[PDB]
Amino acid sequence: KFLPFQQFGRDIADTTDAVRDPQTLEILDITPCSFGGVSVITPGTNTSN
Amino acid sequence: QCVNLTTRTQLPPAYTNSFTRGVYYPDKVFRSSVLHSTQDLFLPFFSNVT
Ligand SMILES: *[C@@H]1O[C@H](CO)[C@@H](O)[C@H](O)[C@H]1NC(C)=O
Ligand SMILES: *[C@@H]1O[C@H](CO)[C@@H](O)[C@H](O)[C@H]1NC(C)=O
Repeated sequence: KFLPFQQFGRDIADTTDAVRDPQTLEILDITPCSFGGVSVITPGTNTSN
Repeated sequence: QCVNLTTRTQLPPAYTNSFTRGVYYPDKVFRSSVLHSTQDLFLPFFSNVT
């Protein structure tokens, strides 16, 4: 924590290194979830399945 | 019920300048190095206060 009347950590636009407002307050890091897309590599139906 | 309180010598008013006084914290939200625009009431950057 840094100062009492303001504790919600956030640095650029969306990181928001806090949660909302706990009684113990204080801020550690951010890891809600982070995963991306998928693609399929094929050689050709008439070549293989 | 009247009280007689007269002043024989009155000190003339003076002008007091101020640079960066009068900018409060309307919201309790912390801002870890972010630039935000405010729309509230503040004292001017350069002025004379009574
Ligand atoms: C309960 O509140 C106190 C604050 O006095 C602090 O220990 C913490 O924020 C809360 N949780 C526990 C387990 O004490
Ligand atoms: C697939 O390959 C075979 C032999 O190379 C060819 O005869 C055929 O026209 C190709 N295409 C399809 C849709 O089978």
